[PDB]
Amino acid sequence: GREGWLFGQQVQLHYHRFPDEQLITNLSRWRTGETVPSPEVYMKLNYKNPATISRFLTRTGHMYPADILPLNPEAVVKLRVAKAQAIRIGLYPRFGNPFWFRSQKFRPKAYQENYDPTTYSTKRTVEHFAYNWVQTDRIRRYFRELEAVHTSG
Amino acid sequence: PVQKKRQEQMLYGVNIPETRQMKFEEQHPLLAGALRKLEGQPKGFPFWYRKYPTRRHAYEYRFSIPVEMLDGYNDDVKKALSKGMMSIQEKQFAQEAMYMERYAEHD
Amino acid sequence: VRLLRHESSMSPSARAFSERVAYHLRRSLKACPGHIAEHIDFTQLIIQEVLGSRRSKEIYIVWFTVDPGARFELEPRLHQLNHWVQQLIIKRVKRRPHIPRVT
Amino acid sequence: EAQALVQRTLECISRPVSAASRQLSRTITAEAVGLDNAPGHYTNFLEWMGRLTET
Amino acid sequence: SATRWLPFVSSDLKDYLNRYWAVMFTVGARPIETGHIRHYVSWYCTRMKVVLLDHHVYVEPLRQQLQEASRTPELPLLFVNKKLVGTLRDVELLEREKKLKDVLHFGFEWRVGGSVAATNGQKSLMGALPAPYGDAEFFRGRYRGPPVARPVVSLPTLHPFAL
Amino acid sequence: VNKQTQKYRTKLRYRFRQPSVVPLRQTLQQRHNTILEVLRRRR
Amino acid sequence: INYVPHAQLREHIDKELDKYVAGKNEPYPLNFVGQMPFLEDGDGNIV
Amino acid sequence: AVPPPRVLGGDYFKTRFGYSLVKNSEMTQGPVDYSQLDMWGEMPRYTSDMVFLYLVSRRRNTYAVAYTYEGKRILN
Amino acid sequence: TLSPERVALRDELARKSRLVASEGMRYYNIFWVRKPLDTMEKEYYELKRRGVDHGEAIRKVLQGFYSGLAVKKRVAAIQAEEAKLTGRFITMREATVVLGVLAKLHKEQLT
Amino acid sequence: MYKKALHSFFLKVHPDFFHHNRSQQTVNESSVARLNELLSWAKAFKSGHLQPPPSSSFTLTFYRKPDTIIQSTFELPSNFAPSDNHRGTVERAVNKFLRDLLRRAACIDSVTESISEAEDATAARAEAKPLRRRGPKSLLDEAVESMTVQWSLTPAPTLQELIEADQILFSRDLSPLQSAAALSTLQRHLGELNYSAWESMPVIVSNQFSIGDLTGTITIPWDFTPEQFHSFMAHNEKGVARCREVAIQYASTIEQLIAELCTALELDDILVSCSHQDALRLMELLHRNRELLIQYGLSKLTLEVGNRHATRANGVVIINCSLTSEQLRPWLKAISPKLPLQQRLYELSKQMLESTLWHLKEFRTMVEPGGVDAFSNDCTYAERLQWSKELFRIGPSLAPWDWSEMTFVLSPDVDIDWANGLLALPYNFDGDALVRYVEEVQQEAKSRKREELLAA
Amino acid sequence: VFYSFVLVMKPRQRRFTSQALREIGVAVYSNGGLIRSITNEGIMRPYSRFRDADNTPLTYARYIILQLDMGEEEMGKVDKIIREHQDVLMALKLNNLERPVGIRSGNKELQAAYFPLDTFTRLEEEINWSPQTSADIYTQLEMNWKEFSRTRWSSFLRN
Repeated sequence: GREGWLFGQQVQLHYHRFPDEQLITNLSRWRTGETVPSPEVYMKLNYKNPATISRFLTRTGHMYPADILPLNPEAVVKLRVAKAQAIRIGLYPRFGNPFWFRSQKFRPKAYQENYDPTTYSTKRTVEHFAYNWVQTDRIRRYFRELEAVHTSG
Repeated sequence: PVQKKRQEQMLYGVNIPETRQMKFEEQHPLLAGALRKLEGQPKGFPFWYRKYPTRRHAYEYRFSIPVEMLDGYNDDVKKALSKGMMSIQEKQFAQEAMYMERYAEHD
Repeated sequence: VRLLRHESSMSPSARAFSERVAYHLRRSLKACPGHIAEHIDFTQLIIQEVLGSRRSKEIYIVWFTVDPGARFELEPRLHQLNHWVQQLIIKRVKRRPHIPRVT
Repeated sequence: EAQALVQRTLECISRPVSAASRQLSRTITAEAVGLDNAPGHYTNFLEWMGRLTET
Repeated sequence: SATRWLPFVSSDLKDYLNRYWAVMFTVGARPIETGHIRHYVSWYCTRMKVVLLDHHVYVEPLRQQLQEASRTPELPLLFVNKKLVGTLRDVELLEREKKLKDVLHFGFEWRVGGSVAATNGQKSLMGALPAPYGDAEFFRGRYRGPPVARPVVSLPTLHPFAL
Repeated sequence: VNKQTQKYRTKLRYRFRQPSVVPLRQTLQQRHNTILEVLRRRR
Repeated sequence: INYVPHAQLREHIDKELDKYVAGKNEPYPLNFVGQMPFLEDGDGNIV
Repeated sequence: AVPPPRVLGGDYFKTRFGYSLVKNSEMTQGPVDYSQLDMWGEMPRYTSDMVFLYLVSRRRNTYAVAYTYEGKRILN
Repeated sequence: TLSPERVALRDELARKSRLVASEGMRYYNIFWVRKPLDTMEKEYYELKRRGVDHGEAIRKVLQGFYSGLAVKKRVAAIQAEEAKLTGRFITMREATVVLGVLAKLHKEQLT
Repeated sequence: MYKKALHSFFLKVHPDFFHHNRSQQTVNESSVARLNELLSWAKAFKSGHLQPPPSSSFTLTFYRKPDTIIQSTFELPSNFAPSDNHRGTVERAVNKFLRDLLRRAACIDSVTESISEAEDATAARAEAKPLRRRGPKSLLDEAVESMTVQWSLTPAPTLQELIEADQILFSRDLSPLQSAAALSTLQRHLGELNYSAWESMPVIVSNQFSIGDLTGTITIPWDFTPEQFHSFMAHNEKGVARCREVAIQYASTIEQLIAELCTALELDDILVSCSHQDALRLMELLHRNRELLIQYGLSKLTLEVGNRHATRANGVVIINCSLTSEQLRPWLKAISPKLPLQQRLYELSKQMLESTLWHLKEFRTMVEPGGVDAFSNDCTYAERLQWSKELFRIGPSLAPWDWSEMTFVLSPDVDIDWANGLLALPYNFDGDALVRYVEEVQQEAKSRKREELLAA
Repeated sequence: VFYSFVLVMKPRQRRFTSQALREIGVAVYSNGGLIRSITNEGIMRPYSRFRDADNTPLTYARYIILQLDMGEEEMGKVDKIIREHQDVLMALKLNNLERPVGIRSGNKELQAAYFPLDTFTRLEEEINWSPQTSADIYTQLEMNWKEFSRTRWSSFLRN
């Protein structure tokens, strides 16, 4: 059938968590030089970023207490003017928080009722090599095209 | 701070230390530093620097920029830095420098 | 506790104070600190009455849930609101005989 | 077993053998008194206190 | 007074330990286990700093550093005098062994052998002296103590978090 | 200050207040435990 | 900085109003908020 | 605690519940541009045939109203 | 630790190489990156010996880094092509994926 | 003091600058390895534990660039011993050897080597008559830190990173466990004997002892003692140098023609799917026929090289490698009306690819899943774009739950595994039905929790 | 940027919105001012429905970013022209562009330690970042991105 798909597709052992991560870890380990505020937050605390406003607000859209959410003293002023300027032109609702669940770091599972901190130390690197049924037919088609290119070529 | 504001109004580069990094630049580098680095029209050393030792000597333009610095730009940049675009504090400092030209003993 | 005290047993100032506590509690129960409000399921919360002592040294807010199995989901968070209820009594309620202990 | 035997021969020649330092090691640990890197001074005290108990 | 009030926040664990005497790092999804440590610390009149890790700016720096000081990924954790006390299984053990007073007040744990929880009246030695040649079990007619009673069936507990 | 700042100042004063920590319930608990030890130990 | 002169004002306004049209062989840019707005046709009627 | 059981196919998933994952309308469209995100993305997803029952409780009264998806009052 | 001018140099080179390798080349299975990073570091030091510029030296070492990554990509592609054409050689990832899929086919035979 | 001197020395004779000559590079690698081990046991001698050196007197050879072969001998005194009296004179010997390497390099001043000679003469006078005394680093302590923090060689790659590198091959005709015995015990505890300049060579296992059948690889059969491999690489090192050189020259001569064809025909990339020896003839044929392609309408299109004359629907065309000049003109006249169709299909495929990549990265940022795979199945780009936009639409609705254990994957049939990490969805799935399913799982979990709390 | 405006306008026909923007631009130019930029952001659905002159709630609205360099009195004139327009439902005046927010009310030591030209010389999109903007996009402009991004689709065209 096709021959470019065989030389284009590469067999992977694990795919990735997201396909850039090992390059990022290698360049970060070299960038630190070890032998083997945030720069984009204050730039995005404005009226045109409804998510960065909502990541410091509660579920009803109001302010958290200072002991619960402590912040930089200029970041709270940027947040308090960004919320008002986004509310004024209708880019933010006067009541509510449409990006609240996007910002919560501690989320429970779908089959759980609360978040437990024992899930943080999972580190499941697929020790038993679970192969999905959608990957097995791809592997079989790859090796069938490998045999097809071995028979003719 | 009320003396540092008048020192910033009077003298040119009192904010900039020998490290050439401001106090606002060291905490906000993406906002204070330049985003693009252009290899083009390097102005070089100022040979007209004797005329302007203080910011009260050049109040004809915005931010106490002399007219020798505005040579290669188009008329829109020179119009945006004109007297009509000055703020209220810059106009009051120009009124102060008008008498400072008249009654100062030294520069 | 075994019984509940009747409104005829307490003082009339205690009944008026408990009515004010009931009004300001049922009014602004959504106006709690948001780090406790994110876990309280307000669909099951029912505040039926407020009882008090004769000089309002303690207040007893009587509550229950629609489903009883959700009670243990609403039990601890409601006990994180005692200072908020005390500040609500200091702010909203005038003519308070004592700043009460919330139970 | 041989070095355990030379430990009991040295203490039986001097005095009658008293089994009290083994019980004192259980109720008094090493880090409570402050002797973690001195096992020789720890065992010298345990038989000093152990023979002081039997009086 | 001389400086405006500012909420303290830092990306390092040891900046919290060098500042406060007793620090606790909790989560909002675990309200029972933080409430028992609040009861124990406030019983001994100790100033305590509770850090709710939900809605924090340095979550992943702090969740990594709490995994290095305590090998378990259990929250909340009590930190007294730049040391690790631990979770509820470690705090309730010091309360049971009567060691939680000197841990919270003076920053040290008693290394004294023997338990003071099982006492009869006042505390004395009452047989803590070393016996000659051992043989505490080969005396069959030894004094066994008062008769101890045990429940037939377990009574229903009032709450699942009553303890 | 005006009316708004004065109301916000007294609201922050009542909200963030340092109470007097007088160890009274622990004193009564120690007294209760001592009375229990006396009543158990001596009839 | 590319300033808009007085002579090229109406043409720039007509070019900016033709940014979001129905028929286009090019991908539409995102807004200042980071959200694709509603496409329209000529005469400004919303699709 | 324990994970829910596994679903292997949609044809009996349509019979296990009152809905189906695979849509049978076959909507053929070519919108190469980026899709428009909703204003309230994290909300209950209200379909068109859902009646909103409002129960307002008071001390001496309790009121029950039923509205449509568009705000039309069904019954008094 | 690290020298601070070398810290800023490695920050600039890592930020500029991350966009070349990920968004530019679309190359995620890159092997032995420390030798291209150290050779562009030492090329920057060789250009700083003569003292040409700062930005132009970064441009030249990024061009050399791009050439090295492209040459390594073509070498890996040539070796993979000659390994697939002959049909006699098989890499270790294909070996463990074969021994995994036959194990799962035997678990299907168990069912 | 000696920081500028050793900085210029390691700038001159480092093997990373010598890429035109590979033999000079590997001799410089051997020389810096010997110098590193020499300074290592010298620091060990000053530290307190004295070990016999691997070489007492030897000539070290470096290569220089003219912008020139520098050979220097290291000699030891004949009365050498591991005693305390000989720990002082050995520092002056390595200081004389390092300054003798620095003098012939012509990178230092005469004044500083006179200073080092004066320091060594003062130490030789002070060891005889005993004195007393009650700080800047010497040549040795500056040299070891200039080696470690700036001018270190890159370390040898491990076998684990060589597994995913596609550099470890094997012929399966021996056995699986013959390859396992040839890898596991012969690369873990025997990789230390392997050379660092050897590490650029990919490794096959096969039947025979040879130095390459593929381009730039080497093979090694069934289980070997490491001295057999050491004598193997010492027997035919010229062949394994020439194979690497001809592989690098082959790749560079491919890519210069690739770059000139990309810049001349205004296209992005050339794809190959055949033997490169067959692709080079087509590449030089199109290089000689370069202006005729500008005369035709073949531009801004990425080119694939296959065996059958065909054109793919995503915009790429496929050209056969076996092609002559007199057949090239009817081939260009055959596919001439189909070229703007391929151009519009190519630009639409690029737009759909960047759109689905943007939607997949927004789904990764909003929901934070265990991993998304839309490129597994052979589908059209409309199905992948529709699946990515449908996942992006239900992104905020799946936000209260973490999906870092489960994998979102494109499938011809929906497979929802919760014991494993699999969520397989078709291209046309109703997202609100999936939200209703996850909400049903949530309400059944909260009902289980309520009945468990009410039962006790 | 000296002044910026976010005009919320009624989604009328193209000629009416073009006449409104033309009158705004000729009021800017007639007072001796310069337009840095004017960008249309299309029709979006805001979270709050603004009312027009005849008190009808509008579900849709057009957003227009307008960056100008005008003197203070002339900016007051143009602002009173813009805010009293029949098509403009709402328009916020960005006056925190030369000095960043948090300097005047923040730390007193960090008040005269900033440079106004750093924010004056750049546009409004370089001060207030959109969600799509990041530092990688700004580093891609100087890295000779034309010769690097030509091989980014070499893996997806074969599958």
